Amino acid sequence: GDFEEIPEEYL
Amino acid sequence: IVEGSDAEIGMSPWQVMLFRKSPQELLCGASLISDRWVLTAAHCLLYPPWDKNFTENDLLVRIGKHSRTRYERNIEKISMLEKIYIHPRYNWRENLDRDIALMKLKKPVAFSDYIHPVCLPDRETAASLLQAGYKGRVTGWGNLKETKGQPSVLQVVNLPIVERPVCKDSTRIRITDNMFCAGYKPDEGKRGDACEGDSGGPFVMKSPFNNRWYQMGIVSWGEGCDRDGKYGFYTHVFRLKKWIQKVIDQF
Amino acid sequence: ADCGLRPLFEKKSLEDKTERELLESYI
Ligand SMILES: OC1C(NCCC2CCCCN2)=NCC(Cl)N1CCNCc1csc2ccc(Cl)cc12
Repeated sequence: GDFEEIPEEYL
Repeated sequence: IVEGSDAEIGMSPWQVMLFRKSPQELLCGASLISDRWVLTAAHCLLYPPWDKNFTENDLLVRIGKHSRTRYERNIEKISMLEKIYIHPRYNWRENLDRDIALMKLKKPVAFSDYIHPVCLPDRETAASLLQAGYKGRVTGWGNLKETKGQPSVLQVVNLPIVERPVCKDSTRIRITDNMFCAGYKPDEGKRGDACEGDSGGPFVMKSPFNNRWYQMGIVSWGEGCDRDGKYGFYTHVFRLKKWIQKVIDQF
Repeated sequence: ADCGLRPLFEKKSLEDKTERELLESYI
């Protein structure tokens, strides 16, 4: 939400 | 953490953030106990009264973190879960007795200045250090108060272990030998508590015998945060150590 | 084997700002 997006590789 | 302070860099290199994939948000704290095993509270993963039952694919583990919200490039490591193990006698129906869970990572994590495992206590260390008045340390990215809201960085607070009668007399909940409580009494002056979001994180003590940090408890439950006359309750890690070793030895 | 010893503290013989509070409580 108010977190910075993490690299897509981990999702 | 209520009435805590900002952690120093690398002060809790075993601290783990349990992170939901979607929506992308903090779920709980946790701790690193080896290169492939993470310890947390069962209620972080399974709590039917709130329709909580996460699966491996729902979650990530983020290790080596300081900032709550930012992606700490070149520092944190993000790992996927291979398997969740919840204590078979975890009592979610009544009092969160045996509030403990292990998470096996898909690949081992590389240790660094910011990533390092905590020790689990032997019988003798537990016996010596788990005494009323002795202080441990709780860390997490949970709320700064019961109702600022959230921290920018990891928070730390040192809290004394409380006598069993005082723990029992502070609550209507049935307390068990698998729990201990910690926090300052109303007259003691100093304050502090864990709060929502700190659940699953470690209560650690530094052994004066060998200068190593041991995880004595897991942030389990409380009624509000940092209320006078109330105390935070922690899973008594040594008492469930046989289950821990069984899971790691078997799987 | 190496558990519980922090690279930026114990491994370098540096103390963090409040660990002494814990030690002092172990009476
Ligand atoms: O806490 C509780 C909680 N507290 C109320 C008393 C009860 C009720 C039912 C079972 C156990 N305790 N109930 C259910 C659950 Cl699932 N729970 C864990 C949630 N997060 C931990 C927490 C929130 S504030 C706070 C303050 C201090 C500590 Cl150690 C932990 C916490």
